[PDB]
Amino acid sequence: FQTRAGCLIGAEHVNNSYECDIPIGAGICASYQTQTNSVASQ
Amino acid sequence: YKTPPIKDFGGFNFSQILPDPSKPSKRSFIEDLLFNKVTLADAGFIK
Ligand SMILES: *[C@@H]1O[C@H](CO)[C@@H](O[C@@H]2O[C@H](CO)[C@@H](O[C@@H]3O[C@H](CO)[C@@H](O)[C@H](O[C@H]4O[C@H](CO)[C@@H](O)[C@H](O)[C@@H]4O)[C@@H]3O)[C@H](O)[C@H]2NC(C)=O)[C@H](O)[C@H]1NC(C)=O
Ligand SMILES: *[C@@H]1O[C@H](CO)[C@@H](O[C@@H]2O[C@H](CO)[C@@H](O)[C@H](O)[C@H]2NC(C)=O)[C@H](O)[C@H]1NC(C)=O
Ligand SMILES: *[C@@H]1O[C@H](CO)[C@@H](O)[C@H](O)[C@H]1NC(C)=O
Repeated sequence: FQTRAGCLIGAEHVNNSYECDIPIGAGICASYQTQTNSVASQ
Repeated sequence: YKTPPIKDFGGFNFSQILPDPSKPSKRSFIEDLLFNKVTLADAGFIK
């Protein structure tokens, strides 16, 4: 995934919006959740 | 919070400080004025 902060490797990109869990930069944050990949796979 | 569509504020007029929908950046007239006034350097974009 390409982001204004740089290149993000290993994180699935969703198009929802939640509270900033792990701030990355330029308005992008990362979090650990089920988020499909299914309903329980994290 | 979001301002109502109808700006019936008893004669007071907040057009110049409320957001301007037209601009791609939803910034007010005065905010745009300030942003243009400051000549920022070393933005830190992707480059
Ligand atoms: C709240 O205050 C703001 C102050 O800007 C007001 O917005 C506009 O202010 C100007 C000046 O007071 C109004 O008159 C304009 O004057 C300039 C020359 O100084 C003219 O070029 C303008 O003519 C055209 O352009 C305007 C903007 O595109 C149009 O609104 C206008 O109909 C003409 O087509 C104009 O005569 C101006 O009317 C206002 N309005 C706007 C949209 O700019 C604002 O109106 C005030 N809030 C309310 C509810 O009135
Ligand atoms: C490397 O970063 C640059 C931007 O700084 C980009 O490179 C170009 O991106 C545009 C398309 O968006 C096109 O010009 C080319 O696909 C890319 N290479 C060149 C010479 O222009 C891009 O973000 C990154 N490079 C690539 C191949 O994606
Ligand atoms: C996310 O945004 C919209 C759906 O809301 C869609 O067009 C886009 O393809 C989605 N991108 C991804 C990676 O799911």
